[PDB]
Amino acid sequence: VMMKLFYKPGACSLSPHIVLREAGLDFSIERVDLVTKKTETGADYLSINPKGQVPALVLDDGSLLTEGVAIVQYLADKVPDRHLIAPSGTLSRYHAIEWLNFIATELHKGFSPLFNPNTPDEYKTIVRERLDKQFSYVDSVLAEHDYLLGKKFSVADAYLFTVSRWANALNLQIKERSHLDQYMARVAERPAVKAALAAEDI
Amino acid sequence: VMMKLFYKPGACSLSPHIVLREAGLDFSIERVDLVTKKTETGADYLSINPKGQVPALVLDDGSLLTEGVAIVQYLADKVPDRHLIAPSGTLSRYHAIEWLNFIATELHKGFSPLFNPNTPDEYKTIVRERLDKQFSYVDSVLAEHDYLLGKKFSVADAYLFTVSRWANALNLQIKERSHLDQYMARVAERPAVKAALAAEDI
Ligand SMILES: N[C@@H](CCC(=O)N[C@@H](CS)C(=O)NCC(=O)O)C(=O)O
Ligand SMILES: N[C@@H](CCC(=O)N[C@@H](CS)C(=O)NCC(=O)O)C(=O)O
Repeated sequence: VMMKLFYKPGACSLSPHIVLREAGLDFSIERVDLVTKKTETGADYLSINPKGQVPALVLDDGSLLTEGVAIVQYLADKVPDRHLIAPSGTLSRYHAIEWLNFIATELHKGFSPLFNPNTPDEYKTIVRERLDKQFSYVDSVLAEHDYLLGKKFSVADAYLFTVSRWANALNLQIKERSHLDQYMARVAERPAVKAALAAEDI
Repeated sequence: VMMKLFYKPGACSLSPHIVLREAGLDFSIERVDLVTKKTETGADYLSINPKGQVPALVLDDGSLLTEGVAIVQYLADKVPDRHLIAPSGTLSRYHAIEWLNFIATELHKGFSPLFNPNTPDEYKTIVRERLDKQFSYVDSVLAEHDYLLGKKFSVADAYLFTVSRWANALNLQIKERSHLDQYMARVAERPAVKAALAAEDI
């Protein structure tokens, strides 16, 4: 059975959406309303992913895989000739896992208060301040090489690109950002990235 | 030359501390003050880890590994005879990665606002309600087999055990916890876990 990605336009599921197109694998996509927990076909989303989140990926055996970090590694390992991630058993792969975790916990989850309407503006200010330093730090790494893990685009870039879009949408102040902005411009040119954004009607 | 772990007692660094002992690897440990950013020996911690957090592992080549999720996988892969995680490329490995990410992003990072005095009280209430649901979800999974990933103890259990201790220290409300509680008692009886806790003076 063909892989299916459950997504919501602009959410963190854009990351494995980009990876799927970079990978060349066959897949379909299915949009989810995150409030109603219904998919675009009317189906009950909690019946599919009990965690009620995107992304979730239906594998070719019918089983479900959740968590962006797990999904992009699963995909990249499926197409080793495309080198979307360092091979397993290498120190480089542990560094990739390191950066994937940083993005997931410090960038991605860092945004959570900003997307909750019940969050008092005084705290949002504090939260934005922390993200400033986190992205500024990322900028300092992007000063040393073209992509996050080095000279080549990787699944970690798909994830970073995705959450960096949120920073832009929320007009996040970022102290050091000249390399980050140039990087965002570079990644945005990739045909797979553009195809992902179009398919999500962005 | 042997591996060294930077840690603070009962912090998330307890997780790889446990894994090191479960793994039977030779290693030393070294404590870190998270305010002054000074190790127990004098050194500047920001020199060592610029993100200024524990855990951080010093590998044999002298290099540093950060992010607990990366550290525990590195250690597990080093001792396949101990079967502390499924081997790379297997579906079971992706489910372990999935759980590790859930623990890092949904449980671990969920605690951060609760320990921070700048968090508004009503945001803390929202966070507690979410952790109630997330731990209750974990509890329902633990009804199915002895440990988190199946019948065998794994690095995901070291991590889960570590963050669940915080739930207990805060007396967090968890609606379905009968399986979680039995699990916690079982894990706390493991010789490696006792030695970790004792070495950290807890
Ligand atoms: N730990 C999950 C977090 C996924 C996540 O936060 N998804 C958001 C979209 S950005 C979501 O689905 N929110 C809906 C909800 O939490 O109810 C992962 O890393 O994949
Ligand atoms: N993203 C890191 C988070 C690690 C972390 O938050 N460590 C805490 C201890 S529980 C810490 O060292 N805090 C000190 C600080 O933030 O300055 C990881 O997943 O390993």
